[PDB]
Formats: sequence, C-alpha cells, structure tokens
Amino acid sequence: QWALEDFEIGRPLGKGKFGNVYLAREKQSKFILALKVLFKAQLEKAGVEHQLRREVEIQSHLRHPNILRLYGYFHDATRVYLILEYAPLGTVYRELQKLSKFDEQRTATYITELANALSYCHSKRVIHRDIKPENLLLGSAGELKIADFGWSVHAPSSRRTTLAGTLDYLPPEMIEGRMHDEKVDLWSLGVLCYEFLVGKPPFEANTYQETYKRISRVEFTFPDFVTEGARDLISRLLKHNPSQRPMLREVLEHPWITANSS
Ligand SMILES: CNC(=O)c1ccc(Nc2ncc3cc(C(=O)N(C)C)n(C4CCCC4)c3n2)nc1
Repeated sequence: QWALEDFEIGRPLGKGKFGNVYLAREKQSKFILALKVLFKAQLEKAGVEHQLRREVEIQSHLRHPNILRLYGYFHDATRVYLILEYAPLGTVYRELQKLSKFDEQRTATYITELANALSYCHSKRVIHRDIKPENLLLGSAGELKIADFGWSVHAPSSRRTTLAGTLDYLPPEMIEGRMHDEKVDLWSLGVLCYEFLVGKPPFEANTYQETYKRISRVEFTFPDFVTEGARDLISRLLKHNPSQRPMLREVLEHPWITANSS
C-alpha cells in the first residue's frame, strides 16, 4: 500500500528526538493528515525500535473519538512513516498559553473526555498514556484527542522541552522506581486538572532534581481561586498511594465534574 509518493508535504508542525510531524495531503482524496516521520537511526540509537512495532500494533486497534487515530504506516530504508489523523486546532498546551488558564466548565469537560478515553484504553489493557497538555490535541469540533503515540514532539511556539513536560506528569511510583499499575493515569489526570485551572503544573521546580522531590513528597499547594470542589477532586487524584486514587468512573461522577462539565 502506502508510499511517500502518495502524499503532498507541507510545513513541519513540530519536531522531536525521533523525527518530525508534517502537514500532509493524500494526493488522490486531497485529505489533509499529519505525517509523522521517525528516523530509523534515532530509533536504533535509543533502542526503541521494538517498542514502536509493539505500539503501532496497539494504536492500530484503538478507535475512540478522543484518541488520535493511526490510519496506516510504511517505511523506507531510513524512515518509518506514521499516517495520523490531523487535529486542526493544535495542542491543549498552546490553548493554555493563549488563555493563561481554563475556567471550571472547560476544565471539567476536558477531564470528562480524557477519563472516557482512558477508561477505553484500560479496557484494552493499554495504560500510561503521557497526557501532558502538549500530547493532547483539539479536533475541528474542539474535542480532545490523546496523541502521545510515536513520542513527544514540540511545536515552534512551545517553551517546554520534551523531557521537562513528561517529567512534570510522572507519578511518585515511577519517580521512586516501584511497581506501577493503571493508577498512573489517575495521577496524570490530577496533574492535568491542576495545570488546566492554575496555568502551571503543580510540582514545577527550578531543577529536575527538585521536581523529583516535589512529586515524591506530593508537595503542591492551591492558589486562592481554586474552588473547594476542584481541590477535592485534585487532592483525591494526587494521592501518593495509588490504591487511594479514585476509579475513572468515580472521577466521571464526582460532584464537581457533574456540576461543571459539558
Ligand atoms: C499554530 N498552529 C499549531 O500549533 C498546530 C499544531 C499541530 C496541529 N495538528 C496536529 N495534528 C496531529 C498531531 C500529532 C502530533 C504528535 O506527534 N504528538 C506527539 C502530539 N502532533 C504535534 C505536532 C506539533 C504539535 C502537536 C500533531 N499536531 N495543528 C495546529
């Protein structure tokens, strides 16, 4: 099937350690998509060539309105090409840069869409999506799309590196090197809810080593404007003990979510 020759290429939307994402157009249909190009040299150098094969097969069978779809893939001698759904409105991170912070209705609606997406993932035994806001995209109707597949990429407008944003969202159990389970995704939801309402991630620090300590000790505080319902949900999700974190269905039914979400 697919070859590079089937596509018109436009500007790079972003770049990462492993390659770039281009605006592209399939020549026959004129359908616009995102062509993610990963360099085999970089994949081999990092030893992730086997991970990508595994994740491609997984992504192929993920179909959810709030997960970016993989349409197909191909390769040549030097590159792996992932044919991805194009999400026209950019990242949630950039929309946070523009708005500074989100109101409770927007936040609760987004958390609802992500919790649904993650519940679908867990049903497939797919866990630990990196749902930092740079990996969350906005479809043409403004729906959220989980898009961490194929590793991070940064748009030119970004001020946060690949590494830093991923670190901001790591749960204590992976910082500490312990076993983890699907509760890592509940932790990420709590970090995201906070960054949405506040405009900054809760464990942000000047150095990576300080960030590690803040995550491990769950050292976060709320600005005055965070409402008591938002504080309750975020506090339940950011528990050090994964067993203490709610079920995704309990997030979806939380009174602050149901009062504010679209
Ligand atoms: C001023 N305008 C814009 O910043 C803008 C940026 C992207 C955009 N669409 C899009 N569609 C599908 C994407 C899959 C990826 C990807 O591999 N990620 C790991 C997330 N990304 C990246 C590329 C760079 C930012 C997100 C995708 N980005 N539409 C508009």
